[PDB]
Parts: sequence; structure tokens; C-alpha cells
Amino acid sequence: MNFSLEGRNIVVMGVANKRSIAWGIARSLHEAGARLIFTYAGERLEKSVHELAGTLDRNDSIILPCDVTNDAEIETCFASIKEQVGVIHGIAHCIAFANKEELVGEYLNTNRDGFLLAHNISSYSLTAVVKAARPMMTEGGSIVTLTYLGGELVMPNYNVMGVAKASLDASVKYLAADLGKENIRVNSISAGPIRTLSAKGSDFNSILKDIEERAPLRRTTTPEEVGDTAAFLFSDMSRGITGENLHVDSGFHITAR
Amino acid sequence: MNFSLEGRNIVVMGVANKRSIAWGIARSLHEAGARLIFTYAGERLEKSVHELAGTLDRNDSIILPCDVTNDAEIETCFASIKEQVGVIHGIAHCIAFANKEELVGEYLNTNRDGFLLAHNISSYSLTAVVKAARPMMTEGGSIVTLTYLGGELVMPNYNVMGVAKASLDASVKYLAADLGKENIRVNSISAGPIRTLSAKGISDFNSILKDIEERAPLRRTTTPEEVGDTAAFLFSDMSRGITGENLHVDSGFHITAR
Amino acid sequence: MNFSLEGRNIVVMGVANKRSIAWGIARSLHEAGARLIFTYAGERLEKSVHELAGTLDRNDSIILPCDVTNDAEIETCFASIKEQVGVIHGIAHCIAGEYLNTNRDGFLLAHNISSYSLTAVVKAARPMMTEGGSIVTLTYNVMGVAKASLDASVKYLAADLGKENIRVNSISAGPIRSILKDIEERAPLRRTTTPEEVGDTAAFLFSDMSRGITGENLHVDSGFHITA
Amino acid sequence: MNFSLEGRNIVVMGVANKRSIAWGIARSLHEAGARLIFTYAGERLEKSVHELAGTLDRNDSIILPCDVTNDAEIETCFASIKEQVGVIHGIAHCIAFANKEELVGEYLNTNRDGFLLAHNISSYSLTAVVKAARPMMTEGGSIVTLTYLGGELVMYNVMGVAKASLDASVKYLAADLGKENIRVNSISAGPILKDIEERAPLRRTTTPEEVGDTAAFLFSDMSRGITGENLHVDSGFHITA
Ligand SMILES: NC(=O)c1ccc[n+]([C@@H]2O[C@H](COP(=O)([O-])OP(=O)(O)OC[C@H]3O[C@@H](n4cnc5c(N)ncnc54)[C@H](O)[C@@H]3O)[C@@H](O)[C@H]2O)c1
Ligand SMILES: NC(=O)c1ccc[n+]([C@@H]2O[C@H](COP(=O)([O-])OP(=O)(O)OC[C@H]3O[C@@H](n4cnc5c(N)ncnc54)[C@H](O)[C@@H]3O)[C@@H](O)[C@H]2O)c1
Ligand SMILES: Oc1cc(Cl)ccc1Oc1ccc(Cl)cc1Cl
Ligand SMILES: Oc1cc(Cl)ccc1Oc1ccc(Cl)cc1Cl
Repeated sequence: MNFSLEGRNIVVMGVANKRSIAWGIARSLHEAGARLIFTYAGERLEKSVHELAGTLDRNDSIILPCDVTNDAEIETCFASIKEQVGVIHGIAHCIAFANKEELVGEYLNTNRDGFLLAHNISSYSLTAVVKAARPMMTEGGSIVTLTYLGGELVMPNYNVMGVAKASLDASVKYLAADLGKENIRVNSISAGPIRTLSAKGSDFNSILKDIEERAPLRRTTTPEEVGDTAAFLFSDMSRGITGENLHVDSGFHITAR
Repeated sequence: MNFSLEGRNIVVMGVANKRSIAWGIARSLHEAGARLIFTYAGERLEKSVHELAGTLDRNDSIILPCDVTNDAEIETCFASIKEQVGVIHGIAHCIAFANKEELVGEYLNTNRDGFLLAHNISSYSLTAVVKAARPMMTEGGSIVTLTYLGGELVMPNYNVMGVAKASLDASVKYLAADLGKENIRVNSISAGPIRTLSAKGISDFNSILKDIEERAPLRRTTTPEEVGDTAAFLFSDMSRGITGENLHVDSGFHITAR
Repeated sequence: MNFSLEGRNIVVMGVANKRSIAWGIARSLHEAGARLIFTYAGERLEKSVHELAGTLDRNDSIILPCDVTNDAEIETCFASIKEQVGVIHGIAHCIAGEYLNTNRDGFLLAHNISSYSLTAVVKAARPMMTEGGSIVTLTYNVMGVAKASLDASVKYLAADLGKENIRVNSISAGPIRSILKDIEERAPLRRTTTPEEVGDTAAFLFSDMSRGITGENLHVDSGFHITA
Repeated sequence: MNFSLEGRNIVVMGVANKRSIAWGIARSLHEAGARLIFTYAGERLEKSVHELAGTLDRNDSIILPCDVTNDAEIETCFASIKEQVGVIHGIAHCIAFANKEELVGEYLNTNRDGFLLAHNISSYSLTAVVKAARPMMTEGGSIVTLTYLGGELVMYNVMGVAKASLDASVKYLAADLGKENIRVNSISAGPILKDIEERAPLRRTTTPEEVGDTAAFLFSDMSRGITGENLHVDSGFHITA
């Protein structure tokens, strides 16, 4: 086996801008020679994403809208991906949401709607996407999601997000039990803190300063490092790996002390 | 210190019948000298809980309805508890639910509706009950909930229930981090399978039991008494150094599996 | 059903002084009515424990020397336990810059004293624990490696001895007394931990209240295990 | 970056025959353009390692003796690696051992010797070799060791205990060495049955190629954000009951 992804069609859901971790993954998958399929939420993000495919070397790229809440316009999105490429070999799911006033101080500032909300977007969406994409993954494939250490441990201010990530963390395991027999693998990457759109939602430079000082590899993670890990996960090089969670975070996971 | 729960009021949510784990927690806590405040899920259970509580040695037990899917009923229920006993010293969270056709076959038999229902009843309800109960919890406190190995590993057919349990597992940690400053500890018991109402709907059960009688280290299945008695510890001050923890009360099965 | 340790004989290994966690454990178990059997390593401690046994309500404690490093001595210590009481219901095992400051022999030695020793003492206690029993062990660098070895063995021990109604578990106690300050600021419960707290947890693990629990690790640390 | 191991010198230890996981691993690092330094314990393997080492093209490989007990000849070994190649970029540690009568029946079948022996060979040897290799590891690096599910909970006995020691020595080695830009990670392999084949997510068993491919990743710059990690190469067996 080798590492390349040529002839592999991968949807990368969740790019917002040049800082999106999805975007760093997009880049690494493209370098490996995959054909990317971006999906975005709304229509305000329409130009920014087209503007990013454009800047990618080869052509390839398709660009569909997909709000992950809403089964209706999820099917639309994948009926369309099938029209335009047919067999899908992979999905990078990099989509989470929480109310930002629930991510301050106490976990307890959350509430029924906010809680269900975080779980719907951050956790359920993966299952939803997988249900859609499944009929089209007929040559087997690989599914990757992004998680944070806060799913495992208590990270100041991650609060309800941490709970939903724990929910996602677990769904990864189950999805993997269901889909291994169709030779589809499901794993997560657990990225270290990196500056993104969604990253503004408390005391951030605090965390980034601590890591370079406290994490084994005295530095911060990048979207590149993550994308490179993603690239391996989407490649057959990782064919033996399913239901795993890989900390791409300078080893910060081993220091809690 | 000591084992006695004399002078403590503990709210046990989730009694349904004599087989329920909450009922095992009930006895144990009552016999350690606690005053139990029960909650049933709507009027179907009203008569059955009154009859169960009536069997206890002392006759101080309180009995209130509380349907955890609804902020208003929750505070209503808790507003009453406050009037009656003034201070609450613990909660036994024993509430779960998910759609039964979701817990057969592939995890993928779930859907947006059921997933969130399962998370709402099974995971959110804890946070819910704590928000409401927090103002009454003024002399320390112990909150205990019930999870299962399915929230750690893939268990055949546990499926979306296990994912909700994982959400629960995490909330236990975040709640504990929020509430240790007010001297309230939050923990879970991870129970081995026991035959209860809710067990039905978890298909091929006496197969799973028999397995645990052979494979389990302690070579025997769990009892609600075992669980109840670990809850007793947890509610008591003997356990005052423990919070955010998860105790497997499961005859050691968790190790023979992993 | 009861928290009492009436008529339980518990060996408590690893008492050095009034500060020992082992000692907190001793107090709490004595308090629950257990009869304590203390072991010492080297005759400097013989007097330290002998002293401490005397602070205990009842003069029912037995004092024996046991160097966990040497099998023959361990076989002797327990033969003598059996002679005096015949049967034992529990063991409390409280014996233990860069990580790269370790070396073959010190590495083995940590593992010998800190890991293997639970297995060694359990092999000896085995044929005398016929009334069922509970075994509890206490858990930085090469020590952390040895502790990890100890943790894994708890599970292997548990899986083997369950058929004999013998439970094996561990307690992880947070720092007890400068690193302290931040814990009292960063700990869920906002305080270091105490040896009473550990002890009352060991009492639970030694009684029937905990009969369904085997192969587990209990964090007595004011919640610090859940924080980053 | 790139998946190429070109111009990296990686020590591979514990090759013994064409089945050896370390061989599966040798092959994969070789394919990616690494220069392999093989080590062997005593004459039995001397032959096999040489005979096997031959198999490969681009044959720039190195062959030397190294008993992982015996601090001196570990020193002897790496002193020589230094002479012949200057700088080391990785170790593939694939050594494990415990008496077989002890990996049968109860865990309590073990004794003081087999216990310590198992820890020596299976856990300490990683520290021994990282210590001896460290000085010559002056261009960043990657250390990768071989574990299994028995260190995580019950499956295997005293070897599971040893692997737990191993697993903890990894996190520690990682924390010490990140500063010098050296990564330390473990692969936990599936069995290399009838059980795994029908109850593992990917409905199949593990191949040494799957293990080698994962290694190539961790030795390469693709995995540069990862340290103190334990990857399960096991058709998802770790997630099951
Ligand atoms: N940034 C970090 O340090 C870090 C660490 C660990 C995990 N993560 C995870 O990485 C993932 C990507 O976020 P990011 O950090 O790159 O920030 P980002 O804001 O750049 O990306 C988040 C994406 O989620 C999308 N999204 C929100 N609601 C959506 C909806 N309903 N339908 C479709 N898309 C929706 C946004 O459009 C955006 O594309 C998230 O799941 C996040 O939790 C980030
Ligand atoms: N029996 C087992 O094998 C086992 C094992 C591990 C964990 N558990 C857990 O124990 C807990 C209790 O379940 P059980 O097994 O004792 O079964 P049970 O059916 O006896 O109790 C479940 C209870 O939740 C209550 N409930 C459901 N929806 C509610 C809502 N709308 N509002 C308020 N209450 C509601 C039900 O009335 C019922 O009393 C659950 O969390 C379950 O997951 C059970
Ligand atoms: O998961 C994350 C983890 C970190 Cl450290 C930083 C940013 C993250 O991503 C988010 C944070 C908050 C919200 Cl509301 C949405 C998203 Cl996508
Ligand atoms: O969580 C559980 C685990 C086990 Cl082994 C047995 C029963 C359980 O409890 C439930 C199972 C299914 C549903 Cl719908 C509701 C509940 Cl309360």
C-alpha cells in the first residue's frame, strides 16, 4: 500500500475560512491527490468557499450547501454529490456548534435547548451525514470527525461542548461497529487548540500560551499537522484502524498536571 | 467519620417497581437512616410507588410526581420538596429512556428525533434536576446517577442509549467541577445488567446474564442491593473525597471485556 | 448492609508513621471493628508501628516483620498470621527531574517493591482467605511506571480471585499534607485530600457494602482526576 | 508535508523471521525509503536477520548484535551505529518476553522472576535503548513500540502487566523528549482469531503490513503533531466487549 488518494472522492464539510481546520485538511487531502467536495452552511459562506476551491491547484472541486440540522436539505446535498461524482470514498466532518453564553464559567449556564442544540449540531450531524452518504460508499471508505480533549477531561469553559463531544466520541465507536462490515472506517482526531472562527467562543491566548510551555513538544498544533493526520486516516495506510481517536495536539493529552 | 444517613433527605427519582435499581437504592438509603423523597413519572406510577414506599420500616417517606422532560413540572416538584423538608442532601438520578426500535440491530437505526429524546431524558435530565435542586442544597450534598458499560464500549444493541450515556458520563464530570465549591459531589454508579422493567427492550437478556455468571470475575450477576449499598457509601461522608468518579458495580465484568 | 468490620482480620502493610496513608487506613478500619495485623520492614519500624498500635482503642493488633522484597520472609510472615488467627479477610497494601534518571536496576527495584509485591503477598494470603476477602492497594517518573504495572495487576488479580469471592481494587489518593496551593484552587472540592478520607474509602472497600466492586480504581483526590 | 522516510536512519529491533511484526514493519519503512539498521540477539537470529535483510533492494541496511538485557552491549551497539551512520531518526522497538507457562491459566501462575523478567525485556528495554540512542538523535525523531489490548484490561497475564509498564514508559518518554523534538508512540496490534474475524468491526484479522503502514506514518513527518499516543491496529477490536 501507498498514501495517495487519487481516485478517491472525499467530502470536506465545514470550511468557513482560511483558518478552518477543515480547510487545513482540505489542503492535505488535495496534495495526496484526492478530489474534494466541499459543503457549507447557509449562503453567506458561498463565496468564501468557492474562493478557496479556486485557489486549490487542480480543478476537481464541487461546492454544495448543507445545513446539518435538517434532514431534508441533507439528502439534497448527497443526491447532488452522487449526481456529480457517484462513489464517495470519505467524509471529513468538522462541524460543531454551541451557544457561546453557555461556554462561560459554569457548565450549568446551559439549558434544555442549548444542550439539545449542541448535541444536534456537534454530535448528531455525524450520524445524519453518515446515513446519507452510506448508500454511495460502495467501495468502502474512511470517515473522520474532530473532537477536543474536553470530551475526555474538563477544560475551563468548554462546558456543554465537552458533553456533546463526549457524545460524538461515543457515536464514532458505534458508527464504526455498524460500518466495518462494509469496509467503512470511522475515527476521530482530537486536535489541540488552534485559532479559528469558532475558537473565539473565552480566554484563548491563555490556552495557546500554556501549551507551548507545558506540552511535550513545546509548541502548538496547526491545521497542517491535523490535515496530514487526516490524510493518513483517509488513506489505506490506516486500513487497520477503526473507531480510534488520535490526539494531534503536540502530546498535550499526556500532560494534565 | 460514620456510615449513617440520619438527618439527610435524599430524592430518589426513577422508582417504577420492586425490580428497579432505584428501589435497591431506596432500601439501602432508608436502612442507613435516610429520609426518602420519591418521584414517579406521571400518574401511571403513582399508586405503585406509594405501595412500594409503604413497605419501608419508618413512615416519613414523601412521594411527588416529576416528569423530567419539562422545566416547569421539575421546579414545581422541587418547590414542593423545599416546602416539606427544607434541605435536600442528595439525589439518586435513576432516569433513562430511548426508543426501543433504536436499540435493536445497528446503531444507525436511530434518527434525529430519537437521538435527542434519548439525550434529553437520559443525559440532560440530570443537569435539569440539579439546576432546580441546587438552591436547596445548602449543607453539602451528594448527587449520584446511573450509567452503563455501553457508554465506554460498544455493547451489542445498546446503541444510541450508550451514546446518551456517554453524554451523561461527561456531564457528571462538568457538574462535579461546577458544584464541588458548594460542597456537592456528583458521581455515577455503572451497574452490571439486572432484570428490570427497562431491561425488556434490551433483547436477548438471559443470554447476557448467564454470560456474566461465567465470564464475570465474581462469577455472578449484579443485584440492586449491591448497587444500593454503593450508593449508600456515596451519599455518606465516608465518600467525601470522591467526586466526578464512576464506580463499576458489576461483579468486575468491566475488566473482562476490555 | 453493614459498614462494620467485626471479626475481620486485616493485614495492613506499609505503616511508617502517624503521617502514613497506611495509618489513616489503619485508624478507619480499626474504628469499624477490624482486627489489624501490621507488618514492618526492618527493625527501625518495628518500634514505630508497635508504638502506633498502642494508640488504638483495642490491644488486639498483631505485629510482624515482612520484607516484601523476599519471598521466604513473606511465606514466614503469613505462616505466623495463620498460626495466630487462621484466616484473613483483607490486605491493605501501602508499600512503594526527567523520567530518564532511572536505570535497569532501579527500574526493576521500583517494580519489585511497588508492583510485584501485591502479587507476592496475595499468593501467600491466598490459601488463608477462605471466608472471602477484599484487597486494596494504594496508588514521579519511574514510580508512575511501576504504579501503572500495579494498576494492571489489580485487574489480573481481580479476574483470578473472584471465583474465590476475593475482591481486588485500588485507591488513588491525591497529594496530602507547594503544588498543594494550586490544587486547593483547581480541585473540584477545593482542598487537598486527607488520610481519613482515604481510610473511610478503604473501609468501604474492605466491607460488604462494596461487594459488587472488584478490579476498580477509586480516586480519593477531591476530584482532581477530572481536571486539566 | 510528505510520507517519505528517505534519508532517515531507523533502528528496527526484534526481527526474527518473515512473520515477525518487526519484519512487516521493516518492509513498510523500507518501501518508504528508510535506511534500516537491524538488531538481533545471539547466533540463532544472526542467520535469519542476515538472510531476511538480503530480501530487500536498495540494500544499504546495517546488521549488528544487541541483547537488550546487558547495558554494555546496548552501549557497544549504538556506539557502532553512531560510527557507521552518524545520526538516528527512529527506533522500532518490537521486543517482548515472559515465560510461556505463565501465559496460561491464572495470572497468579507468574512468579517474581518471570514478572521482573517480563518487565525487563518488555518494558525497560525501551528505556535502555532510548537512553543509548538519544545522543545520536540530533535531527528530531520518532520512537515507536509494540503493545497489545492486554495492558488496557484482561485478555495474557503477566505480559499484560508488563505492557502496562510499557505503555506508561511511553507517555513519560514522550514528555521528556518532545523538547529535543523526538516523538514516542505505541502501536497496539490486533492478533495476527475466529473470534476477531466475526466480532471485530472490520470482520478480519490484523496483518503485519497494516502494522508496518501505521508505523511508517508515525516514523514520518505526516504524524509530527502526535506524541505519547497509542494507535490500535486491530480492525477496531478495542471498541468491542
Ligand atoms: N479549533 C480548535 O482548537 C479545535 C480543537 C478540537 C476540535 N475542533 C473542532 O473542529 C471542527 C471545525 O471547527 P474549526 O475549529 O475549524 O472552526 P471553524 O469555525 O472555522 O469551522 C466550524 C464549521 O462548522 C460549521 N457549522 C456550524 N453549524 C453548521 C451547520 N448547521 N451546518 C453545517 N455547518 C455548520 C461552520 O460553518 C464552520 O464551517 C469543530 O467540530 C470543532 O469543534 C476545533
Ligand atoms: N437494569 C440494568 O441492567 C441497568 C444497568 C445499568 C444501568 N441502568 C440504569 O438504571 C437507571 C434506571 O433504569 P432501571 O434499569 O432501574 O429500569 P426502570 O424501568 O425500573 O427505571 C427507569 C425509570 O425512568 C423513569 N422515566 C422514564 N422517562 C421519564 C421521564 N419522562 N421523566 C421522569 N422519569 C422517567 C421510568 O418511569 C422508570 O422509573 C437507568 O438510567 C438505566 O440506564 C440499568
Ligand atoms: O471544539 C473546539 C475546541 C477548541 Cl479548543 C476551539 C474551538 C472549537 O470549536 C468550537 C468551539 C465553540 C463552538 Cl460554539 C463551535 C466550535 Cl466548532
Ligand atoms: O441503561 C440500561 C442498561 C442495561 Cl444493561 C439495562 C437496562 C438499561 O436501562 C434502559 C434500557 C433501555 C431503555 Cl429504553 C431505558 C432504560 Cl432506563
